[PDB]
Amino acid sequence: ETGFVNKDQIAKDVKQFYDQALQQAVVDDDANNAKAVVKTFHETLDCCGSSTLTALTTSVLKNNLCPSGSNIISNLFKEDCHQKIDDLFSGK
Amino acid sequence: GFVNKDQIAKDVKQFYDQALQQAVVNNAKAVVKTFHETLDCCGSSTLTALTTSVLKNNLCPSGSNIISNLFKEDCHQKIDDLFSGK
Repeated sequence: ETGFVNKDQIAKDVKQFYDQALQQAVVDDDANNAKAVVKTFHETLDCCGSSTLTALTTSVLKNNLCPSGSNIISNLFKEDCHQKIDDLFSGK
Repeated sequence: GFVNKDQIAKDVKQFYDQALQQAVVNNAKAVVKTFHETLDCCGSSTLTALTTSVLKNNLCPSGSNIISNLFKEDCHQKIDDLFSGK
C-alpha cells in the first residue's frame, strides 16, 4: 500500500529479483526474458553484475549481457548493481 | 524464495508514488529526482496534479523526449519496463 512500503525491504527484494534474473540469464539459453531483464537493469543503472555473484561476472560479460564498453577491468572500478539499487531507493 | 515480478513492480510504483506526494508537499525530493533521472520520466498518469508540481518545481530532467512522452511513457511504465525487460 502506498504510504507503507519499507525501503530496506524493497531494496532487498529488488536485489533478489536481479540476482534471480542474472542466474537464469547465464544458465538458461532460452531465457530470453531473463536476459532482457538483466540487460535493462545494467543499462538503466549503469552496472554489470552483483557482489553476491562475483564469480559470474566474466560469463555475464562474455555473453553480451552488459552494455557496450563494459569489460573486465573497467567493471572492477565500478559499483556493482546492488549498490546502484541501494542508491536508487536512497535518492543518491 | 522467488520474488514475483508483478509484486515487486507494484511495490516500486507505490514507493515512487509516496515519494512524489511527499516531495510536492525528509529526502523525498532527492528520491523523486533520482527516479526521474534514472528511469527517464517525470510523473505518473495516475497523479497528474503531482506531475504538474514536479514540472513547476524543477524535479524533472531536461529533454523534449521526456516531455513528448510525459504520460505516454510515465514512471509507472518505466518501472514496468525495468522488471519486464523492455
